[PDB]
Amino acid sequence: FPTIPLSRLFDNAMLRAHRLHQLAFDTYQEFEEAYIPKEQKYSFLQNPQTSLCFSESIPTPSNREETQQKSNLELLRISLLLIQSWLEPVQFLRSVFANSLVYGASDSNVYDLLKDLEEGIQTLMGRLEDGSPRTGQIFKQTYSKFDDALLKNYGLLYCFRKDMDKVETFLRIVQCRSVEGSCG
Amino acid sequence: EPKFTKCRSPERETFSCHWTDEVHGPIQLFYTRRNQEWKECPDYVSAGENSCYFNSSFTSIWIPYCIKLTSNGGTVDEKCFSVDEIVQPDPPIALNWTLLNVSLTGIHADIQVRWEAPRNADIQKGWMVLEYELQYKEVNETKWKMMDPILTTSVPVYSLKVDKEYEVRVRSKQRNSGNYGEFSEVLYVTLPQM
Amino acid sequence: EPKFTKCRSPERETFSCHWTDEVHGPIQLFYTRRNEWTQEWKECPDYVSAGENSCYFNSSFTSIWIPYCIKLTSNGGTVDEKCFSVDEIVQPDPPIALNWTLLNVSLTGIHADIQVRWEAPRNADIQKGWMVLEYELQYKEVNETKWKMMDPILTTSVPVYSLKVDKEYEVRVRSKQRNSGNYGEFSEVLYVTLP
Repeated sequence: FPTIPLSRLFDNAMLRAHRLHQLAFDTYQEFEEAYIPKEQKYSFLQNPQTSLCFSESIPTPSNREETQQKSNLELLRISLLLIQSWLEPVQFLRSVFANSLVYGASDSNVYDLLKDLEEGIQTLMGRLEDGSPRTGQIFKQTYSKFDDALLKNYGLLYCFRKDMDKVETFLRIVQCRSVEGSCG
Repeated sequence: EPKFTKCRSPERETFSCHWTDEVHGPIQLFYTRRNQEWKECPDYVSAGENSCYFNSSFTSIWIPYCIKLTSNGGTVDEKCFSVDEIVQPDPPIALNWTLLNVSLTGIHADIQVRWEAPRNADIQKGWMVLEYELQYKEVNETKWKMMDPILTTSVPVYSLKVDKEYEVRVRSKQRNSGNYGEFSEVLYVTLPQM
Repeated sequence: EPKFTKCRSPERETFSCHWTDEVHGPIQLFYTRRNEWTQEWKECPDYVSAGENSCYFNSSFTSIWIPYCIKLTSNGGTVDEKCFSVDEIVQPDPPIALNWTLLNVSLTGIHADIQVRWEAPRNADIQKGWMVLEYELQYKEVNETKWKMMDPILTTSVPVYSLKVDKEYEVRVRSKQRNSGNYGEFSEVLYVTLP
């Protein structure tokens, strides 16, 4: 029967990663310029109550240099654990997404994309057997958990925007190495 | 005679299969997402007379599917595919055109034809990325002149003879996968003697 | 009193903050990140490299997805504090090598169609996946006021249609990081004269 080639496998996963990130970005940015002043945007980042994200329990590369020194199975694993970590917490953005003029932002729609992109990365871990010793950190499946309300919702939304940017970057790094002629 | 015809996915999210058995016993559809155990057709009715509709929940774009049409135990036809392989999107909605201008000679003119995406791509976006293939011919010519597949919903048509009646039809496809869908409603472009 | 203008990462790898001269007291820059934190203030690693009235964090002082706080000091007092993250401050360079090609000429002799092409900024790693750029082409006739803008191109070549032969146009393009609020500066203007 037909094999779906890695080319299309990667290509559809990036449609999803990219829609998830575009949704997190646009929805965050319209919430920000309606309810957060810079006064508060800074107070938030400044103070750890409103800065750390529950997803931070997963070790992720922070810059390019570290990102490129990770293997394909490691970047796909970090990517999978970041998506698995948003499967339940997107429930708490229901109240923020329902008042969003962004077409597509809805807990039911975003959960659907997270669940489909999750199947894809698993499909990619089954094809991409690319050397990696499967061990310990990152191969401990800590999908990150999650324990006023305006800043509560801005924190969830700040971390969604970021973790979606991480998933989008991390899948592109392994598509660029796996599928030649993808990036150039 | 009890064979498969077409499985088609109109957006890259659902699909269905059709066959021929309109007297020519009980035909049944059986499927397996390849990874032996057959599940059976989820909804033999939403697409009508000889169909099987696999919805959102039943359609995954990461695995190959197989299907065997079982006419009273016996397998008649059977076929495997994957969903991007059967994407065949709806034709474009609302074509029109605009007259740019006519030459000094008055023999030829320049139009521009716009169209509009099928409703089920709007809905999607960042999943379903369409490309359009416009073709045109004279109302009494024979072979259609085709134009290069463009991603925009507007392309100009140049060099048309101001008093020759024309037919413009455009069809669509997903950006590199599947194959073309059917054609739009055909526009009849008629240029006025200016 | 000195004031911050803009901080900007061009390729999501380095960045730089820039301010105004408005006391001359000494103006200094102090920074801190959450990779301790808001009580481990350190001065600008490189005052010369990004020109005057600037601070420049290079490849080894930059991390994305981490919040940075920046503070400006004139003779030790603060005039501006500012916090951000580098993934939020991408504002890439302009595309380079803007060229064009004739595609079609109408038999009326009134309209041509060209294909414009260009190379991405030299420091944007599109090749190994650390960036993905999106372009915005703008064209207008050199005697027209309104710029026609184009609906963001993902590919380095675009065709623009129904250009007039007997006119001259100018084209100008800018990069963007996919899913971010930026757009860099425009490219060098391309004058397309038909022939």
